[PDB]
Amino acid sequence: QVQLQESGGGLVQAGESLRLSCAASGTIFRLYDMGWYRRQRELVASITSGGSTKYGDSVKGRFTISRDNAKNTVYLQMSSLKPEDTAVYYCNAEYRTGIWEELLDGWGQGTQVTVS
Amino acid sequence: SKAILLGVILGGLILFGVLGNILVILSVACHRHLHSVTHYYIVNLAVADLLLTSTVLPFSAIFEVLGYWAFGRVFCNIWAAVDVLCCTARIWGLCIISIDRYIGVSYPLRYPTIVTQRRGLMALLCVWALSLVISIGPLFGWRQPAPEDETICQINEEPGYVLFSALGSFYLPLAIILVMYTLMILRLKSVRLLSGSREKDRNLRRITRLVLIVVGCFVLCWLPFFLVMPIGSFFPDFKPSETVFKIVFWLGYLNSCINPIIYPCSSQEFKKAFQNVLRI
Ligand SMILES: CCOc1ccccc1OCCN[C@H](C)Cc1ccc(OC)c(S(N)(=O)=O)c1
Repeated sequence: QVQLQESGGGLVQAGESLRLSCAASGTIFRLYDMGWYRRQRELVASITSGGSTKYGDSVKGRFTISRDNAKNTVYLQMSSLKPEDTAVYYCNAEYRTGIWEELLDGWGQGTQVTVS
Repeated sequence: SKAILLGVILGGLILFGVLGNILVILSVACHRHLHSVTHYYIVNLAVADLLLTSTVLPFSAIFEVLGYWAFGRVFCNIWAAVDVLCCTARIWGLCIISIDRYIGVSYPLRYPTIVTQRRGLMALLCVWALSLVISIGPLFGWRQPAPEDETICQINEEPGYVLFSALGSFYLPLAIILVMYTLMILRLKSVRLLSGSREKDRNLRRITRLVLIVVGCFVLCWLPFFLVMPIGSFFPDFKPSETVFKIVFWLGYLNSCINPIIYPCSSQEFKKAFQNVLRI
């Protein structure tokens, strides 16, 4: 019964900066993976348990992904926003709830960011 | 009347244990998808407990009810020579299941080439030979002379024999079991996905739990006897009475009668197999 909560939405004009955040809550043994997905599902950012990051093809690495382990939090820093980035962004996570159990993921609600 | 209560209780317990250890063998020997190298070791443990609860325990029951050995002198040696071999074979069988699970967990992709059928059968034969040597080794080495009444059947209390038996039958496999399970628990804690799929991972993570339940029952049942015997044998000040001694070796027989209930409760193929065998 693990639930995720997102924060950091807004609506402004182009040429600005923002920061999104996602955080888990419930009974967890460990968390293994997080990420962010645009719009329709497509990868834009993903981090691991160790720290080896990765990115997507439609963005040329201009965003920044970071993870706080002790509070189970993942962030996203957006800067120099283009007018073609008006969509709905979603969070994700993977977890386990016991040492003798099965790996299973779980999505989140979503957040809206509008840019011109 | 006091013999009727003890007779009814011990007869009911023995008649439960024989049918349990026959049903465990039959449920594996009937079905076809339960044919692997791990389940044959469970069949071996069931064979050892079946021989114990069908040969040894009635004569100790009659000995406890009556109060004197009333069958002769030649049987007093055969009974005390089978009584050690059965328990030693059961403990070394548990140790080899622990070694098999360690090799299965730590190398999950090169398992069906390392643990073949031939090496499993040869390891079974080596375990039975080592048990038969280490059981009746010191029994014919610390041989003491016999009394002249022949209605009594007692056991040895030389400290060399007690030390050798307690060191070679209980405390030697226990260290191997604890080392293997410590390394296996650290690897299961530190890893994400074992065999490259979700289904093989969640199928591999449950047999280890079942064998933990079996080992946890066995240690709890057989520890106080092997902890109260050599202390009273070496230091003769803290020797206990003759009434608290008679429970710490009946717990070890209750273990053999209570073992075959673990498999239907903590599984879902064993329950279906037991119900399908009882259907006929
Ligand atoms: C001395 C160490 O042995 C063992 C060594 C290895 C494995 C098991 C060993 O031991 C098993 C328990 N073997 C009991 C102790 C013998 C026994 C049985 C019935 C009796 O009667 C009801 C009595 S008796 N003469 O005390 O009443 C003794």
